[PDB]
Parts: sequence; C-alpha cells; structure tokens
Amino acid sequence: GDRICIGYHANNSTTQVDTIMEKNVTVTHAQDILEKEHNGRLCSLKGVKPLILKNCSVAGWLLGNPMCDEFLNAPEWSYIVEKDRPSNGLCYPGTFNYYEELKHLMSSTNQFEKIQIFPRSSWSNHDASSGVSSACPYNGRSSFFRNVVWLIKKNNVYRTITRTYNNTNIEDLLIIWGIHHPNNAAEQIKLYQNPSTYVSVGTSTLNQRSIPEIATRPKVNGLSSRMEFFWTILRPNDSITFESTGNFIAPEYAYKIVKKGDSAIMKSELSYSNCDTKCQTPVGAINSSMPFHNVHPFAIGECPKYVKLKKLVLATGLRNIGAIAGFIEGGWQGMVDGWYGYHHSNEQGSGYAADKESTQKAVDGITNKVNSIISKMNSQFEAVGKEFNNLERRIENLNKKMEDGFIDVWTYNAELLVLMENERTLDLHDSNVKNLYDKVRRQLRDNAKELGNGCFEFYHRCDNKCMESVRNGTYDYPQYSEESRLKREEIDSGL
Amino acid sequence: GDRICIGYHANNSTTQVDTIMEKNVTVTHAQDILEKEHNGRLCSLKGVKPLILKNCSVAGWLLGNPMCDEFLNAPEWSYIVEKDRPSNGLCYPGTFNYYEELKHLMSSTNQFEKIQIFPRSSWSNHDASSGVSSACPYNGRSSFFRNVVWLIKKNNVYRTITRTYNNTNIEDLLIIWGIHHPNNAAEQIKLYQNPSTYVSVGTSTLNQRSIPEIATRPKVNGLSSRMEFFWTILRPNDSITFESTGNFIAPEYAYKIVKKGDSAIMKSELSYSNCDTKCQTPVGAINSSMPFHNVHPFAIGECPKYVKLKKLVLATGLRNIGAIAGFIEGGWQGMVDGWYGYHHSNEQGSGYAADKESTQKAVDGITNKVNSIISKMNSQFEAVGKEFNNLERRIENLNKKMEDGFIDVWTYNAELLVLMENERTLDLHDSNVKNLYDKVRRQLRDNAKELGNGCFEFYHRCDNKCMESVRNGTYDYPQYSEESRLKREEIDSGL
Amino acid sequence: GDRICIGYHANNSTTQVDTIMEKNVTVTHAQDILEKEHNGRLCSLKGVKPLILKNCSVAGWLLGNPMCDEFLNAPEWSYIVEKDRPSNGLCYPGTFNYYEELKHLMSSTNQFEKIQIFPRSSWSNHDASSGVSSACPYNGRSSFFRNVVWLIKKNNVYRTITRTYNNTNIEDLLIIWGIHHPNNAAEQIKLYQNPSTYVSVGTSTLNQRSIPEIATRPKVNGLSSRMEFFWTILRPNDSITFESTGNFIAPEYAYKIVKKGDSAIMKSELSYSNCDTKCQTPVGAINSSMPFHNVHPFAIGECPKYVKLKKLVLATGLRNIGAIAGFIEGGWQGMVDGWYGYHHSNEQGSGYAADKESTQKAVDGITNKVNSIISKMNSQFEAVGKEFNNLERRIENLNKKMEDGFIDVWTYNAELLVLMENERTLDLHDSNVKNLYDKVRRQLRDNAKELGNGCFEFYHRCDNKCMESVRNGTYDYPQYSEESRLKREEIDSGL
Ligand SMILES: CC(=O)N[C@H]1[C@H]([C@H](O)[C@H](O)CO)O[C@@](O)(C(=O)O)C[C@@H]1O
Ligand SMILES: CC(=O)N[C@H]1[C@H]([C@H](O)[C@H](O)CO)O[C@@](O)(C(=O)O)C[C@@H]1O
Ligand SMILES: CC(=O)N[C@H]1[C@H]([C@H](O)[C@H](O)CO)O[C@@](O)(C(=O)O)C[C@@H]1O
Repeated sequence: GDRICIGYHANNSTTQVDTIMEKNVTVTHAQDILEKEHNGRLCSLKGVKPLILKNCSVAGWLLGNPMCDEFLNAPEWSYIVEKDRPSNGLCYPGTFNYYEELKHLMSSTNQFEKIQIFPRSSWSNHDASSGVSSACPYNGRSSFFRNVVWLIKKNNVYRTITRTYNNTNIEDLLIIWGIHHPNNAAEQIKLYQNPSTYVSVGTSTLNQRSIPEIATRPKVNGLSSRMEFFWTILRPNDSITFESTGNFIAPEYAYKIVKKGDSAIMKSELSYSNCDTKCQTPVGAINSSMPFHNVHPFAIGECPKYVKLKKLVLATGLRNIGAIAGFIEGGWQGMVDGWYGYHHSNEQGSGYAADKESTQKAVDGITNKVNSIISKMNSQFEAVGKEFNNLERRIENLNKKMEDGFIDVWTYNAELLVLMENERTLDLHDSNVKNLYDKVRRQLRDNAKELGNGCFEFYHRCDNKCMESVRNGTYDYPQYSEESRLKREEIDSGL
Repeated sequence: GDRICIGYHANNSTTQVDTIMEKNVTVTHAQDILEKEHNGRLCSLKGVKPLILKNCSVAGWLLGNPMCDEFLNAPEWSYIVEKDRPSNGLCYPGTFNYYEELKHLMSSTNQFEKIQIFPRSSWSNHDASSGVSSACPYNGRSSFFRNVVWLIKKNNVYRTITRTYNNTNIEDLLIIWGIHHPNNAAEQIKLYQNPSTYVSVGTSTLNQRSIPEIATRPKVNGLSSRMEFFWTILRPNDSITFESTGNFIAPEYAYKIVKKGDSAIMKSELSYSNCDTKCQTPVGAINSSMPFHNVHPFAIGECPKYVKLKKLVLATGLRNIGAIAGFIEGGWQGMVDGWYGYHHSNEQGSGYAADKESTQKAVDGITNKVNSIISKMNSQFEAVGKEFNNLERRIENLNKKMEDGFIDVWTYNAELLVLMENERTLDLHDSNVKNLYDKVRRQLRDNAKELGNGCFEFYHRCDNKCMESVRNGTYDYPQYSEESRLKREEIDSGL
Repeated sequence: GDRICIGYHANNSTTQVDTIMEKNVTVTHAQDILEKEHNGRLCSLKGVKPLILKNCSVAGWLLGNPMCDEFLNAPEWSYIVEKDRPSNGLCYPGTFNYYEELKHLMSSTNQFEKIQIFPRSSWSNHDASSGVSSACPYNGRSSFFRNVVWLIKKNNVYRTITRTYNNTNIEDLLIIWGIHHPNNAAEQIKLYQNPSTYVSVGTSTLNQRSIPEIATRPKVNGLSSRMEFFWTILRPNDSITFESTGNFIAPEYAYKIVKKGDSAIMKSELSYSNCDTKCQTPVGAINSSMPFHNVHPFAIGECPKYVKLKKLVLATGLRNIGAIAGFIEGGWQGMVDGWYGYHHSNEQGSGYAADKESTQKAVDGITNKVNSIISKMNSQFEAVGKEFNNLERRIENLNKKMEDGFIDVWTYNAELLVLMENERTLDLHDSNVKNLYDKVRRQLRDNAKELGNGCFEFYHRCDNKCMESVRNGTYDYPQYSEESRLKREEIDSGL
C-alpha cells in the first residue's frame, strides 16, 4: 500500500484524426471543420432575393425579348441566376458586342431602374410599328424586343435621324442599341429606302460609325438576316447622340445603375424556394458554420472557404488508450473533471483527482490554437464567376488555371495546417502528462520509490491532507523527511 | 562486469540532408526526390508520336505551304513540335487572324482528318489555276498553298460567287479562307475586274463582310501585296456560305477534328529519335520515377512536379555518429538488423541485439510519411504553353507572372516540407533511442546502476534468458529483487 | 552547503513574440522583420531619377501636347510617375488605340531618343501650318501636338500623299500617327477637299487602311470633331510607308528605344525631392533593410517583400522569467556572458558561470535559422503595374485577383513561418537548459543529490578545480567516489 499515480483522460469517443506520421488515430475529443452538405435549394441571401432569369439570358432580359418578364418593380438583388443554356436569348438572331463584359458589369450591380429616354411614339418621321418579326412571338403574334425600336421607312422615305439624350441623372446610364444586317440588297431598300446607310453614335468617350454588312447566311430561328447590338455606359452630365440613314435599332428605355456592390451571375438549373442562407452555391445552399467546405467552388455570400478534400478533422484532446495503473499504460476512463490528473490510493483514499492547473492551461492554448488557425485563412482565395467567348479561349484557360491554381494551394495549406498542428496537439498532451509526473517526482524525492509504470510508492505516511501537498506544488520533504529516512533503511535491512 | 547498453544504428553512408536548423548533416539512410537529368532526345509519349512540324509553322502546315508535308495518313499525335522561329510560314505574306487562338485550339486536339469541301475543279466560272506566286515555290516553280484556291477572273469576267457547305459530319470542322489585299488599284482590276469587292462569310454563329485594303507596303519574300486569312469552326448540322465579287481565297480542304484530348505545342529545335517516354520537355525527356524535377517548366506527360531547386533530399534514418558504449556517445556500426537496439555484455554474452519492436515501428511511420508527402503535392501546379501576339503584351505578362508565381509557391512548399519533416525525422530517432533506454530503466529499477553514458550495470546475476526479459518488456524485479538488495548493501559497505 | 545549479539567461527586455500556441510572450532577445515606415518623398532609384510627367499623361508627353515639356536631353529614367488623373492628355479629343499596351511597353523602357523622320517643312504639296486648334493652347494662342503635323489642303488641292521612312538604326523605332474624324460633311471638304479619304500604313508586319468616321458628337474641350491615334514599333532595316488622300495626322518625330530594362509607371500625386532610395512606393520611399514591409504593394527597386500584416517578430532568445535557484523556477538576471549556464556555491565559490559550449552552439543555429528563412522568400511574388481600358474589365479583375491572390498566399507563408519557427526556437531553449542539467547529472552520479529544483548537492568536497570538471564534461566519479560513499552512509545514519 501507500501509492500515487499520474495519468490521463480517456473516454467513449471514437472520432479519428490524422497527422503527418500516422493515419486514423482515435482521440478523446476532436472537432470537424469541413462542411460537406447542402440543401439543394436556391435561397435568398440574408433577406435579399436573387434575380431569377428563368429560361432567359442576360441579353434576353436587358433587351426585353417578348418571352422574358420585365421587372417592373425595379428590385434589388443579391445575385443573378441564369440557366446553363437559356432558351430565350436573341430571338431575332445576331450578335451582341462585348457581351461577356456587360455580364461582368452585372456582377458588380445590384439594382436597375429602367427609364424611357426616346419614347417609341416620338419618331414622327419613321414607321415605329412595323418593326416586328416572326422570330419574336409574344402570344403567338409577331413581335420584337420591348426595349428597342426597329425603325423602318415611313412612306418610302427614311429621313436622316439625328437624336440626342442628355443624361441629367446622378447615376450611370446603361444604354443599348443595334443595327440591322439584311440578307440581300433588295431587302435593304425594301425596309430603309436609302441603299447605303450607317449608324453613328457619339458620347464624350465613344465615337462609332456602324455599317450594314449584307451577306448570305443560314436560317436561325427562321431568318437569314442578322441584328448586332452594342452598348455603352453614359456617365452623368454627359450626352449621347445617334444619327442614321437606316438600319438603326433605337433604344426606348435605358437602365439606371442605382445600386453597385457585391453580386454575381450564378449558372444553375434550380429555381427559387421559400428559403434564405448566408451562403449560396449553384447546386444549393450551405450552413456556413464550419470554416471549410467542399460543396462547390463558386459559392457566394458569407461563406466558409472552399478546399478540395473529403475530410478535415482537428485534434483537440488526448489519444484514446483497459489502461491500468499510471500513464505508461494508457488513460483512465475514471477521470472525468479534467484531462490529466492523479490517483490517491491511501489509508483512506480512493483515487482519481484531476490537476486542472495544467488541464485548464491545456484547454487554454488548444481552443486558442483552434480558431487562430481558422482566422489565419480569413484571407483565403474566393473564386469569382467570369465568362469568355469562343475567341477568348486562351484567357478563359488562364482564368481557369488561376482559380484552380489557388484552390490547390489553399487546399494544401489547409491540410498541412491540420496535420501538423494535430501532431503538435497530441505531442503536447504527452509532454503534459510527462510533466505532471515530474512536478510530483521533484517534490516527493527520497520519500518515495519510482515504480516505473507512472506511480510512486511512499517511504512515509501520507494522509489526504498531504496528498494535496503534492497536487498543489505544496509537499515539503522535511516535515516527512525523518519518517522516510527511517523506513528505507528497513527495506535495505528487511526480509 | 555485468552491463547492458542502449544504442543506435550507424553505417558507411555519407548522404547529406538539410533542415531548418542545420546544413549538411550526414545520415544513415536518405532518399533523393529531385530528378535533374534528361536524355536530350525528342521521344514519343507512351507509344504515341509527336507531330513534328520541321521547319514549318502551324499556319504553314494548316494552309499547306508548298514547303510543308501534308500528313496524308491522318495520324494522331501526343504533342506538336514547332521550331522557335520556323522558316516556312505564310510564304505569301500577310496576316492570319486569331492565330494564337487557333494554336491554342491545337493544344486540345489530337487528330485531324483533312477533307475536301469545295473541289478545286468546281469553280467553273473562274480561273482556278493562275493563282500562284513567286513567293511560294514548290520545286522551284511558282506555286501556292495546297489547301486553298486563289480564285482569279476567267475571261476578264468575275461572276459573283455564292457557295455553301453543309457540315453533315458528327465532328467539328475547322475551316480556313482568306482575302487578297493588292498593292494598287490597277492590280485589283487586273486580277478580279470588278473595282470594288467583298468577301462575305455566313454561319449561324459568324457573320462577316471582308473588304480589300489597298496600301503601299514593303516587299516581304518578294511582294508588296498581302493576304489575310480567317478561320472558324463549323459545328455539325450547320452550314457555311461564302459569297464574293473578288479577292476571295477559297478553301478546298477542311479539317475534321476527330480526337480531342490532352496535347500541347512544344517549341523545340530538336528532331525525333527512335525513343519513348512518359515525360517530354522541350530540351529532352525525363525518367519520371522521382516526384520532383528541375529540368524545364514546360514538361508534358505523366511528369514529376517542377520545382526551381538544385537538390531536395529526404532524411529517412539516423544521423551518422568511433561511437563507443551507449547512445550518449554515438551509434554502433556493429548493429545491422535494426536502427535502435542493445548490447549484451554478460557472463556469456557478447552484445548487439536490435529492438525491432521500435525499429519496425519506426521504418513504419517513416516510409508512410515518405510518400504521404509525395502524394500531398499530387495537386501541384503544372504549367501550360500559350502564345500571344505583339499587341497582347499585358496578358502575356499576366500569364508569365501567373506561372512563375505558382512555381515559386510550390517550390517554397516543396522545400519547407522536406526541411521540416527532415527535422522531425531526426527528432524522432533521438526520442526513439531515448525511450528504448527508459523502457529498460523502468524495468530494471533497484537492480541496476545508471552509468550515465547510456548503459546500466546489474546489481544481480543476469543470464541470457533474462536479457530477453528486458528486451521483451518482460523483466520482473521480484525474481531478482532479493539477490540485488543483497549486493547493493555490500557496495555501500565495500572497499 | 556544497551545491550547484543549472539555469538560463534573463534580462531587462520586454520585446514580445507570438507562436501558434500563445500570444504575447516576452523574450530575452528578438528581431523585428517588418518595415512599416516611409518617407513620403519621391526619390531617385540608386542615382537614377524618375521621369516625372507632372500634370501630363503618357499620351500627352509622347504626342507632345503643347502643355507638356519635351525632354530635350534624352534622359534615362528609373521609373515613370503619372498623376492619377492627369490634366494634359489628348487636348484635342479623340482616342489612342492600344494605349494601355503602349503604357505597358514603357514599363520595360528606360530611355528614348526623339528623332525627326519627316521634317515638318517637307510637305511641299500641303499646308503644314494651319493645323492648329483652340483645344491646344500654347501660351494662349491656338496650337497643336508638337510631334505630329495636322496636314491640310494647300490651295483647295490635296495631292495624294505617299511617303516612306526606312529605319536605318540599330534600335527599335516607336512611331505614332493619327487620323482626323470631322463632325460634318461640309467640314471634311473644307479641310481636305476630296470627299472620301483614307489613311494607309504599311510595314512588313502591319497593314492598315484607316477611314474617317463622321458622326455628331458632344463637345470635349470645345470641339465635336475627334482625332484617333495609332502607333507601331518599326524594327531595324524595316521601312514604313504612309499614303493618304486626307485626314492624315503625320508624324514628325519618332522615338528611338535606346535602353530597355527594369522600369515602371507609378501612379502618384507626389513630386520629386532631392533624395534617393533603393525602394520607391507611390506614397513614399523605404529603408529596404528589413525583409518584409507593409507600406504599399506596388513597390519598385531592391525591395523587401510585401505582406499584409501589422507586425512580424522573430524570436531569437529565451522567454523572460524573481527567478531563484535553478531552471525549474526561471532565469537568472545574473548570467550575462551566455544564455545557459551554471551557479557555483562552493567553500570558495560565488556562482554564475555560463556554458557557452551550448550557448555558442545555440546562437549558432539561431542566427543561421534566422536569415535562412529570410532567404527562403527571395522568390516571393512582387506585384507589377498594369492598366486596362473600360472594355477590359474582366481581365483587369483577373489581374487583380491574381496579384491579391499571391499576396495573401505569401502573407500566410510569412506569418506561419514566424509563428512556427518561433515555437521551435523557444522549444529549443528549453531542451537546451534541460540537457545542460543532464550532462551534469550523468557526470555527478552517486556523489550528489538531485534537489528537484534544478540543482545538485554534493556528497563530497568539490573545490573550484573540480567545478570545471563538471562544466567541461570532465568530472570523473572515481577520484571523488570513496569520499562520497562515506558521507551518504552517514546521512542514512545521521540525525
Ligand atoms: C420589320 C418587318 O419587315 N417585319 C415584317 C415581318 C418580317 O419582315 C419577317 O419576319 C422577316 O424579318 O414579316 C411580316 O409578315 C410578319 O412577320 O408579321 C410583316 C412584318 O412587318
Ligand atoms: C496570281 C497571279 O497573278 N500570279 C502570277 C504571278 C504573280 O502575279 C506574282 O508572283 C505577284 O503576285 O506572276 C507570274 O509571272 C508567276 O510568278 O508565275 C504569273 C502568275 O500567274
Ligand atoms: C485646322 C484648322 O482648321 N484650324 C483652325 C481652327 C480650328 O478649325 C478650330 O479650333 C476647330 O478645329 O480655327 C481657327 O480659327 C483657330 O482656332 O485658330 C483657325 C485655325 O486654322
């Protein structure tokens, strides 16, 4: 009899962590940091709903393809949702210059206010109502983009247009016009009389003469003619003037950029649901509680950081061991109010008291190390949506290499952080147990025999009063020194 | 007499590793991970040979400059080899719009099948044979690109061309045509009669009128006229139609894109050799066995990862120490079946038995740590070839900064990994030796005297039977306890 | 009496370092590595002054807007300083094609030599003096760009111009011309007679017909006409020829690129001062001594590496503890010639001698670890200035994401390096103290009692002669063995 042991926590847990050295090492306590689930819905962003384009494309919406709903209310939006291949684009076929730049401008835009600038009924000198085509049905009749006017000769005359708009607003105006490319010479005269036409646009920044390119082309949604659209931003106190002798597709409405800020054009097939998040991905939404996730790289909002991994587990507590009679042999399921502690074994004592002078000091630096690593990735790379046309392959791939490039880097960083500080977390516990022992060993010196398993046996009488002497760094050799010098002489001369 | 020592491996090796702390530290065992050699040849890629353009440029090949060999067999290729400054490009001088994009499309292309679409002999209404020039010799005569036709007025007439090709294939067609820019008004009429011409191309995606730009230019390979080429991809079930009144350089053959996949345009001066690899660089080929290399950044195939370093050496074993009588003093050349072990010294014994209960457990986590680091760079940045024209300097440099940017990062990563896990590999060995000792010390307690060099001297009689008691965690104090309590009393009272 | 203690340095220092584990840990010795100050001036770069554009823009300078000073001396420059929004650009309004590419070419250019190529007085057939406008005042009169000529019909005639320059220099020539876009048909005839004009330019690389685009535009600095400029580099032994029938803005002077090399276009509002640096930022200059700084990302010269941090402190020495009687309790302010050492306490001795066999060996690997980390970031990402026009937003943001992307990475790297090697630096010190103890313990074995605080008490007589026996790894048990075996028997049998 008359013993004392130094040991560590153990418990029912089976959570598993990894290090540089070892795979799958069971631990008392561990915290997962990788979000891997999503809700498959398309939610609003902290109260603010997305602009859902339905089966339409940004060009369809802006130009007002008869198939796409105007947004009469002038709403703000948190992001824009476009299908992967929308069906309602340029219903009348053609091209839309610097389209992918316009889309990129939408990503920093949060609210438009549509405003009339040239009212459709103000083109006295031309036919403002025959410009419709079979390619643009609204309710089965022939129609046309709501937001632009296809001007056509009135009375076999086409008087040269010169018209101007002064932008008297505080905001930037986004303005869109177009020019018509007929398929033969006979049709050019049929529509605009003058055989040779142009479309001129002037602002202080932009000067452009546009000319009708007549070619023989396949049928797209029915026609072989084409229509090419342009666009520009008109700054406040600047004016724009158009002049043409034909082929001019004039704007009726402009778009007040009224709210800039964080936004995005997400490509997704989903539709809206009565729901809200702090983090949206194209395939659903994320419970942004954990610091990392692997659901999708193109997440927007207040999001955890994306890493290409399948799990990522911090270690916070000991390894998990029975495990009897001191630390050399494992940990004590019977310790519960700490991680490292002791075991009494006295004339009166039972055992199992914890040294939270070093257990709090360890839960101290552990949960302080824990989100100091979470915060050291606050600067991590968050990817951003961009699009490129068929003649921009090189930089599309430059952009791809760049975004995958950083994601691989930050993934490497994330993993190496966990593996390394895992190994240092466990290496800490051991040294903590191992110093508990020593704090006892350098108190009880002569008066006890090191038993080689992690316990000491007393060359004196202990009492419970004094077994707090050793826990508290209190025990003093002299007051039990003589009683021990006695008995060790007697084992020396025992049986 | 009556001793036992705890010591470690040492041997003839002189391999040197580095850490954060120290340079050039000799070790028992080490493994190099940096490939630094190449074979200076240009080999096939795992059975599949490269398309070697010889003295020609991608434009020369595609257009079929009379100097460049057609590839009649329609071969597939693993990569494309272009000289740094080929001599057979546009032999007739001009430009080739979105050339560097076309080159980039080749990088994802593995096989072409050339196919006739407008047979040279089907232009009844024009002269299909006078379009040759002194700038394009084949066998010293005047000639011209094999794959396009220089159409010229037949009989002082040039009837307006309108011709169409429906792409009835499953594959994408790559199609190339051109327009002629004469040097004076008199020559334009000399060749095409009509003073004012155009070249119109239509597909469902592309609409383009092209117009002859007459200027006065220097002589390039003899001429002052110019020729500008265009190109487009015609998707299946789409058609293309050309129409012109002159200056039209019509396609004869199109290129079926038949195999897409991994490929590349390597710039190299070398030529092919009877040889094969899994990794090709522009300056030769690589024995892809090791995980890193430093031969060249633009390597293709199944390649080790490029890092800008001169050596990179993993440490796997101990430091390298004579080194006599226990671990405090160095390692034992005489231990051979392990890394850590013991030394007998008995009434019968010699010494030098290894504790492979902790030597296998160390060769365990070492070669497991070894390629866990190799695999943690499986996601590393691999650079990709791209080209940019003289007006694309900014993004050419963006691309350069990006690729050097990641290579510096990954090089830093690679080195810090080795240095750090080197320091933890050696720090492991020491703690392994140092725990061998303790496993012995906590067995033999009273019955032996710690000699301070790493050995114990027995206060009892040992025998070989029992010196496996201490190796095997077997030795039990009581069965030799009385014989020791005897003698230590007698040194206490000896001489 | 008769003692000896093992302890460590401590001193007046209050410098604070951080690790993964703990914040704000005081240390004996530490070195700051983050430059955070600048001088707010704009200095020369190692003797070589910047080209200060004052209120002008690169286009103003090159074209020689009457408001911008020519640089008659043909100076070289280390960098170029442009205000954020200069006031002297195209005073005559228009555009300047591939402007941001030209600016990028300046960044690799260090010296121009302006040279006449078409002397203003050599246009016999046209009016070379009426081309001035109210938009370009010099000293209040009407004027025009010094470096180009606005050619205007002489005598209601405009004979077709064809003029050529052979570049007979070793250097690349930078050449700039322009074309005039009038506001109405009547003005085009007023200035150039011929109603329909063109501007043709030929080199071996460039072929271009330019055509006057007449539109109705707002007034910029007074006018509604516009002027569009072009530019090209003419390589040596190549020639260029222009021809026009009107609207031609002809070059007078060209720019010999005479010195290429490292340079930059810094945007800054500052002006020059009598001052020099090795590192310039847009907001001032940097004492490039430390390895990292956080003043500004766009620093040029021989600069420390930019990291987005507020402090970065290496730990080099111990923690900072009174701290009495051995290492278990703290460090000794009284040790001064080392970091770890001893304390005598003898029949004659006082104490406090240092073991610089392990103190030099620690100042060894510490200052070797110190700039091995500084040198492991020698490859770090240095950002580079680039500009993009309003239709290049996507790649402008690609470039921004890329540069912030690497800066976040390298900042993470920098911090993790310090935190981790800080923790290993302190963890070293402790193990160094802790091995000092042991080197003593395994010498003095039986002959001393471990006192549990870090000191030993001698079972024999020591003398100063022998207390170097223990410092020097010299002390040998036998020569004091008998005197100790005596007294320990007497404590066993003492009071
Ligand atoms: C602008 C114009 O001419 N519109 C006309 C269209 C188009 O010509 C075709 O759809 C080809 O564009 O043809 C109509 O019969 C129709 O579809 O109602 C009459 C209409 O006025
Ligand atoms: C298309 C054409 O006109 N080809 C003719 C060429 C070219 O005119 C010159 O090489 C300048 O292009 O001149 C020839 O004497 C020749 O070289 O055989 C006759 C030939 O028919
Ligand atoms: C090239 C030209 O015509 N220059 C003339 C200018 C410009 O016409 C206007 O500034 C509009 O460009 O007008 C003047 O009265 C002037 O300002 O001295 C005469 C001068 O010769």
